[PDB]
Amino acid sequence: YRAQGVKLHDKHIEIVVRQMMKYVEVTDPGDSRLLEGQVLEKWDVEALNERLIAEGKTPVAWKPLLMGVTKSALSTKSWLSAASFQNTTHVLTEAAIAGKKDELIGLKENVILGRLIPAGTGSDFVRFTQVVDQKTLKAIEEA
Amino acid sequence: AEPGIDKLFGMVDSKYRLTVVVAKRAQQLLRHGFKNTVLEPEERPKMQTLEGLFDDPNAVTWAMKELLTGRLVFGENLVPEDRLQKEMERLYPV
Amino acid sequence: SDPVRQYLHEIGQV
Amino acid sequence: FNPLYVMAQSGARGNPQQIRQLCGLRGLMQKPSGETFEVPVRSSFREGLTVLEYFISSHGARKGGADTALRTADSGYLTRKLVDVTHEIVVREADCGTTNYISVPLFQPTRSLRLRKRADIEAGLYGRVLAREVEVLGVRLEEGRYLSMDDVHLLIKAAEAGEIQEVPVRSPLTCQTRYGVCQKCYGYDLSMARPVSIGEAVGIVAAQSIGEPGTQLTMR
Amino acid sequence: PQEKNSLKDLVYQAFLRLGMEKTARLLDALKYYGFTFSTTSGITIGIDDAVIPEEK
Amino acid sequence: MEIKRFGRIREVIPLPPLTEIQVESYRRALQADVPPEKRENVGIQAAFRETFPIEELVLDFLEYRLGEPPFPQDECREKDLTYQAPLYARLQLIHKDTGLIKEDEVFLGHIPLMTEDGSFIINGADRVIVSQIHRSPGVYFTPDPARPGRYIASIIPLPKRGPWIDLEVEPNGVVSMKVNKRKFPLVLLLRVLGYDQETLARELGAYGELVQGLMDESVFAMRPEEALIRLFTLLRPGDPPKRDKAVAYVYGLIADPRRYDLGEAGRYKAEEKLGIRLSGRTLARFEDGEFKDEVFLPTLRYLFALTAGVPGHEVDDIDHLGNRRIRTVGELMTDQFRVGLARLARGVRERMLMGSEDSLTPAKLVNSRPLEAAIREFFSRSQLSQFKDETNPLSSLRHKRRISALGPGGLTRERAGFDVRDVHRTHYGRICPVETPEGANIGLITSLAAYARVDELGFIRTPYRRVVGGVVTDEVVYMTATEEDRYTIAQANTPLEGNRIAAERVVARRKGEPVIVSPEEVEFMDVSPKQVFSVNTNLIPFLEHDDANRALMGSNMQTQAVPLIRAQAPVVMTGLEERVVRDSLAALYAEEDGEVAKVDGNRIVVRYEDGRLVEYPLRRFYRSNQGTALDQRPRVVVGQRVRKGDLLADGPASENGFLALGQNVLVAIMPFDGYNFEDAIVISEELLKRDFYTSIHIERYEIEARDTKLGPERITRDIPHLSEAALRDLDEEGVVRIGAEVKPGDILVGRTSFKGESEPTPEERLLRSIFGEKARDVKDTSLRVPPGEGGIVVRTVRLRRGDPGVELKPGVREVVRVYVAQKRKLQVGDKLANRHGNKGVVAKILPVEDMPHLPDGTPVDVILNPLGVPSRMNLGQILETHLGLAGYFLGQRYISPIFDGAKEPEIKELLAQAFEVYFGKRKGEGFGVDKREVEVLRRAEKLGLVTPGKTPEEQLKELFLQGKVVLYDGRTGEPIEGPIVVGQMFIMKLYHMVEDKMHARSTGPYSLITQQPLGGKAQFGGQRFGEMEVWALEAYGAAHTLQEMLTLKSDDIEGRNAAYEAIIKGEDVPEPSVPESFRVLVKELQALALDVQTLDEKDNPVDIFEGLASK
Amino acid sequence: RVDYSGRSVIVVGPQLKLHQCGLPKRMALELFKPFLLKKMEEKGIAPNVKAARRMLERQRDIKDEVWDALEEVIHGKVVLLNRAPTLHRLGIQAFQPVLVEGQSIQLHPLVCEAFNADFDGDQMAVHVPLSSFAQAEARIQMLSAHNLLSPASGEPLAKPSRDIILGLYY
Amino acid sequence: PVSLETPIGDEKDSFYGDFIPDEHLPSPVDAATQSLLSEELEKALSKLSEREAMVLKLRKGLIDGREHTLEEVGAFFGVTRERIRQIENKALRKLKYHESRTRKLRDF
DNA sequence: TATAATGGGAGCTGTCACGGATGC
DNA sequence: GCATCCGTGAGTCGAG
Ligand SMILES: Nc1ncnc2c1ncn2[C@@H]1O[C@H](COP(=O)(O)OP(=O)(O)OP(=O)(O)O)[C@@H](O)[C@H]1O
Ligand SMILES: Nc1ccn([C@@H]2O[C@H](COP(=O)(O)CP(=O)(O)OP(=O)(O)O)[C@@H](O)[C@H]2O)c(=O)n1
Ligand SMILES: [Mg+2]
Ligand SMILES: [Mg+2]
Ligand SMILES: [Zn+2]
Repeated sequence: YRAQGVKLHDKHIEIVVRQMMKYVEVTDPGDSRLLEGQVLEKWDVEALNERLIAEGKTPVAWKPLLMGVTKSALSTKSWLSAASFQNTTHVLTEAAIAGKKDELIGLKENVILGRLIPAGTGSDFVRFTQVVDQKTLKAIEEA
Repeated sequence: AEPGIDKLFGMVDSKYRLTVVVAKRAQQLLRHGFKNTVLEPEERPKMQTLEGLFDDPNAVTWAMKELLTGRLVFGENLVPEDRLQKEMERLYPV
Repeated sequence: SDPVRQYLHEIGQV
Repeated sequence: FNPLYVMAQSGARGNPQQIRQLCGLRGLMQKPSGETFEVPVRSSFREGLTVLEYFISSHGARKGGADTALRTADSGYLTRKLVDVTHEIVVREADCGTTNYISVPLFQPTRSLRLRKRADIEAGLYGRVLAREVEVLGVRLEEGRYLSMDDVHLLIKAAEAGEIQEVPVRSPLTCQTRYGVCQKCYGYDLSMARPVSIGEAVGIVAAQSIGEPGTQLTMR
Repeated sequence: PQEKNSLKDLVYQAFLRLGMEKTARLLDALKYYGFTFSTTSGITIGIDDAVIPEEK
Repeated sequence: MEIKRFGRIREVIPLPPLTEIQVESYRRALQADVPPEKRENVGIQAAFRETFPIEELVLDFLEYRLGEPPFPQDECREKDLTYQAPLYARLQLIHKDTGLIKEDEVFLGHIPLMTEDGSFIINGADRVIVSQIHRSPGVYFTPDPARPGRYIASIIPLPKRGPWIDLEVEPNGVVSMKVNKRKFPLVLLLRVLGYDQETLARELGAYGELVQGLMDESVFAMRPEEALIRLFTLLRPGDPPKRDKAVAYVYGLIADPRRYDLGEAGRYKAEEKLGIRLSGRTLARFEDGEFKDEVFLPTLRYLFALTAGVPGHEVDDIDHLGNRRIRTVGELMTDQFRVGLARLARGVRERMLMGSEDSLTPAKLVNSRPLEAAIREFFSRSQLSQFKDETNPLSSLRHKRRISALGPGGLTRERAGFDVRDVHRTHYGRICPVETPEGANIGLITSLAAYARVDELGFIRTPYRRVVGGVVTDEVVYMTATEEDRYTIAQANTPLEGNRIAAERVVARRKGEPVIVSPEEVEFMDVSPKQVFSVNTNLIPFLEHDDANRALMGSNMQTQAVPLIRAQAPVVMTGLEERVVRDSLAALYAEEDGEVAKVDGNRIVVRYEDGRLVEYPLRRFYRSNQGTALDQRPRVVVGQRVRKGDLLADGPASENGFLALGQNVLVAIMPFDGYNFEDAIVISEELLKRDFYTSIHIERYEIEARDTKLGPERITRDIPHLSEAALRDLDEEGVVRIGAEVKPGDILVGRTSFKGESEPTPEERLLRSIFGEKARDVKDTSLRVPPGEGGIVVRTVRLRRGDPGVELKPGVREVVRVYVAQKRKLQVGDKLANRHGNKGVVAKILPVEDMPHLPDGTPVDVILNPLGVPSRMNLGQILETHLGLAGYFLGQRYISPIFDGAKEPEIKELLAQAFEVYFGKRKGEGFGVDKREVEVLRRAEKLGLVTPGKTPEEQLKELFLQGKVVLYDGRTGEPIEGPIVVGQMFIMKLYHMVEDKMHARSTGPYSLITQQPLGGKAQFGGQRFGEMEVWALEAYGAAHTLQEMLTLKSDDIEGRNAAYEAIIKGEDVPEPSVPESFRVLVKELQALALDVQTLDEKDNPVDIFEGLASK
Repeated sequence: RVDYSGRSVIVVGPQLKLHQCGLPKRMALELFKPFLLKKMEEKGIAPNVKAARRMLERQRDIKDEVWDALEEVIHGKVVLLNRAPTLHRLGIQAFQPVLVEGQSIQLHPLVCEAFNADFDGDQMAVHVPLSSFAQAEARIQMLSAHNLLSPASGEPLAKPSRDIILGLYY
Repeated sequence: PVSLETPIGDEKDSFYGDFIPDEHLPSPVDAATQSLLSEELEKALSKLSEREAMVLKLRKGLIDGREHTLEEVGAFFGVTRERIRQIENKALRKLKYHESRTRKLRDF
């Protein structure tokens, strides 16, 4: 980008790379129900480990996995988001076999359902904010 | 630019919260026909017509101007929804 | 592959 | 005060090479095979080209048009891929509480150690939160500080003085927020030059910000 | 003299120091005067305005 | 208004007829003017002779004939039918073994006929068959992309006329043939042909290591027929080897002329390449007893020779224009004719087996339908059959000269790479380097060069003058690229004294490479610069000063120029302007010397010298394909004596025979108040006052009244529930009367239609009871004026079911067509462009008093921003402006030919002559130098524009020669601080106009499967909010705006109805609901065996169908 | 595809404030049509809604009070302008509509860089956000004058362009 | 019949069926007109006594599906069939008189 | 409701780039 | 463990 005279902040590319690094590969299952070679999200395996180390069980051995942008997009947890990207057949078949449920965490799924997106003014952080005036505030303050 | 937009952005921790507040307040002003306004007669948003100045029909201009005065209070879990709706429909029926 | 050819082969058996 | 000169210099319109083609020589031309002709175009656009010169030049023009045409689809496709990868990423919370961070180099490996270019350091620093306290040039930049452009220029000045080597910074790479990134790891919302508001959809912004210049990206 | 870069730095610095609104006003003003002065400036392109150097 | 021309160069040959490609191609294909016995066995005759005789009873082919058209061209245009001729075929049915023959002439249906200008008429609409460019048939040798040493041979026939064949020497060390994606040793095939180890090793053993891989003992051990059967199992598994079927298959693959067909060009290329001669167009022969081969052995020879490094063997260039040919309209039509004919033949055999085998005639044995269907298919729906561009004469003329790489057998737009899109060196003089689409089609859609001609073989040839010694002969040779590569060709600009070369060192080309050469070494010379470029490109003066991209834009945009009611040829032409009008058949000319008898707006009657009195009807205000009005106006007066070729009447856009695409306006180049910012243009109202840039546009409206099960749709005057105000402009029969002015909402044609089965709602019935009124059984279907349309009604056509000459499609009672014309003045948002690629929309119309003006009272017409010039690097507009100024004050026009034309000094002289008129008369009028002019002169002195110390007049002349004049601000009266370039530029108004483009919708039609709004202005549809716009909203924080789009503004039914009602009542819009197209997704997913379920937080199902989909 | 959306050819208004755009009257009439029927009923222009709509269905049936009523309708409101392709989020921006005659949309110069629009015949789409929520979102978040800096690099986006720099430099 | 998937243009982006409007489902304007009508007719029947309105609602089908015979309206209210016809006639007269002055039902 | 008739017929080529799996 | 095969997709608008 610098070569062509485009100023672009590193943070964005970092946002993408972060998603490229999202997945890991199991080296040893340990006490888990997992198996050698199985691929899953880094968050899900660390949540598993921190759970079973508190259960006094052997941790799951794993190595980091770098996959490109397309494959990372298709490997997402949400099947509505994956089916709408590409490989509509493969995604749908594997997800329908797995009996997958889409928890609607992202923007795409919510867009397809026509739901309010979980971002901006649809963010739970700002969504439930209420407005009132001192007159009505005191009027309700009475009771 | 919306007048005093920087102060409005100063009022909240997230710009989107400012948006939610303004929008909700505007819905309140629309429901009750402006009877509930925290603006005094001289502060009322005006609109030039053929005959002469009238009250600004736009509820968002209003809501923002009201917000600029400290006369509004916003936040989460201030009042249950029932109490708010009912008390506002009491003091200002429509 | 080529169902007509297949049926025309199965036919040639009898 | 010449018009061509003034326009090129002000930034209104024009660059040195185009003005060169106007008053200078058009320059070397290239075959469809990619190898250049040994015979340059000696004419300016003022003097006017010979029909052979013109024809020799049309190759590069055609290759350029076909290049833009074929590239737009690749840029767009990339953009859509990026959007589908980053879409779920939004600013979910204020702090994930991570003690992790990244360390931004102010120098790069002629084989030696030399300062980077200002533009680069700015593009890696500006509007970010320090993950550790730094003391340089008698100034304390505290942990949690969002670096202003002036904070950056200061850090560069300190690096020129040998006081600072790398700058510790909160980054999306190290952010522990689930299904997104937090406010501190992100830093400024560069559009408002102030810390990002919780709820801004960061992924889409990253994707679009990467993809948009892609049409201007050189070659194929 | 004021070129693309110095005007860009001006707009940015105005954004930082003054408001968003005031920067918008500064923008509108710069637009107005820029156009106004560009009109009467006498900027034009003739064929003789592309000057072949004697060094060529 | 005299016309002065520049340039040294004299053209030894005129441009060929520009439509000759189309016209001559089709003429060769039909052979309609040739008596049958003299026909050449090409095109249609060739297809007939190729299909017949039909074996088994034998049906042979005697001949064919084309009758005259059932209807004339205009009548076909009006009646929405095809201009065509009946095709009869004389055929004899010979019964084998009865010796009996029955001759009959069988009617085959109709073949479309090309018109004078090279276009067609299909179902009433003018069309154009576009020439396709493709890889020429033949034998090629290409470098193997796998390994450096090896090479791959390819044998290519005509596209539908046979399979491709590859020859490759493997790493295995054996020679392999690839056919139908099946690879087998070439050995076996060679053995099939009667070849022996000895015969092969003798000639082909010159290279031993390579030939030893061709040697397989087990193959030569087999009998030739044993090699035949061995091959048949390999090619098609699943079929039994059969001596009857196996020979028949391999014959049809290779030696069959009716199945495998190499082009005549393929034959020639193969012969010239392999140094052999072909007896036929196949790769082998069936001549008894066994198969005999032509191509395979020499192809193998060339392959091995190229492999070893043997001299005289080189790889072919696929993009070379010797290796790429052109299939023109005639060939493309002939192919489909061959196809339909084949289907007809299969039909004939079928009908020949079935039914009585005793009594049969050619009439009973032949079904015309397949052929008719094939031709109609080709013409009506095809990628190469294109709706003709009628916008201006040059539009059509260019459209006919287009060359497409796409189409059937062509490239896929997605898969086209850099190679085919590139301009090859061999494009010189053949395919125009500048003119193509700027978009995704770039390099795929190209244009035929001016002097370029396509030969019998289909290769493009360009003319070159012969040079013997130093002398230039006037004999002209048209060469292919393959031939051109053999010589040294000098540029056309090189100095000549008489026919002798006057240059000691002359610039030339050897195989495309520019080289400086001795006059003794020159074999040939370019005819003209013109031959390098297309017709549109040749119309840009000063082209040498413009970068190729903006030149491309100018070329393309001339096509888009609309005819103006008063149109003028450019003040600076290229000299090609008249010939373009001539060839395009825009205008009307005198056939012989003679005297003009009568002159009318409608007609021109001319008496010739032989006493014959000929009458020429003028086409007046006819609607073109693009809706631009095409009308001829008389250029002569009663009693005027005219010679042969003299102009009788002017074409739709032309001025006195010269091609006029636009207006000549007085421009000032200078920024004006941000109104010209970023390519926008400032226009003076003085242009609208004098009707400059005003054009006529006719639109056609059509309505059908049909027969319904609910009763007839009637077209009448009385429409239920309408005021007299609405019907005041209506005809007594229900139509609108000619001359009326129609505005949006008004009724063009009244139509009543029987209501569907009615289930009156209780409210409706109670209302009826309250008002005690008719409750009519008919509805108003009447065709009204669309939003943003209107004009004066020029014509009406009315066709009814019972009529003397009228046939309608079944169920239709009547058809009514109203024609509505409008006169469009230039308005803000209309697109303007010049020939150098400068384009922009008018952003402002200032009144004359605000306009910049000269020292005398004359205001400038147009103001163009100079900021557009440097980046774009097209300087031709500047020169055109200078010379336009000179020609403005002198009162003359100019011709500057393309690369040979006016230079700076000559223009400077013309500008001096101009200044003498401009400033000179001012002194005699008793006026000196103005104070403002003095100040401006001081500014210019500081700018180094003028020399210090000279008199004011000397300095003003100094500026004027630089093309700059003092200009006064119209608003102020103060002068512009600098002197400004001002002069006449030729600017045209394009077909893109806001009146057409502006569209808006609140609510409207919705689609069937998905309740989403329709697209397009015509359907009154909504704008598209795409994935990227959705991204734009998500990137902002607007959740509610986005959801509102998705749900509320489209595809949510309850939501949209409730929203409209909410706004109508003045209450805020309801919360969004489930989008219908998601339900569509759910059900379309349930059609597949997958089950989709919306759930709670408790993982309990939620019904989004509200119980309607569940028991 | 959505309702309440138009499209037309853009043309530069130099006179507009940064937060404004010119909107053709004929576009505005159709885009805001329901609001206009309502406001026509709020005045003495039409007996009811159906009468008002029946009045707007013909060009010759439109009065002068209709336009002033339209001016009342759009007061304070914003519309979204969009130019294809939209590469980043600034491909859509919010403006206060200023009714202009003629059929062209007037665009402000300083936003031309962000849309990558020029006057060579570019076209733009207009969308009317309906609810108070959508209007608040557009006015606060998407307003042209509220976005002066690139989200990509913190550098300014709306900054003096060609003619403006030209004048100031001069 | 013809295929709704029949290509439009030489690109891959258009189909025949995309140009076919959906007639069946009511328009937002249509639905608004009906919804406004029910309200104006409910406003008009309020000027009537509750019996006049109820008689007129009963036998016009405004309530409970199909219209009722005036013999059935008579058994409902407890009057003679002649009375119900008369109550309907007087109610209609009241509606015509009222509507004549207001002109709010002109939308039909 | 009855001579006997017993294995089809066309095809259509100038991308690619990975990738995931399959096969030496 | 490498050569090969198949399957998938290749920017947006507008108009046809
Ligand atoms: N394929 C496109 N996608 C998006 N915008 C386009 C496209 N084609 C044209 N435009 C827009 O219209 C402007 C000018 O149009 P352009 O000169 O490219 O041809 P056009 O007017 O669209 O159609 P035509 O090729 O018939 O002239 C462009 O600058 C661009 O903004
Ligand atoms: N198929 C297409 C064709 C065009 N476009 C768009 O239209 C513009 C024209 O570019 P352009 O190169 O013609 C003019 P510009 O970019 O302003 O350069 P200049 O003014 O300095 O001379 C592009 O910027 C694209 O956004 C598109 O998206 N898809
Ligand atoms: Mg531009
Ligand atoms: Mg443009
Ligand atoms: Zn974090």
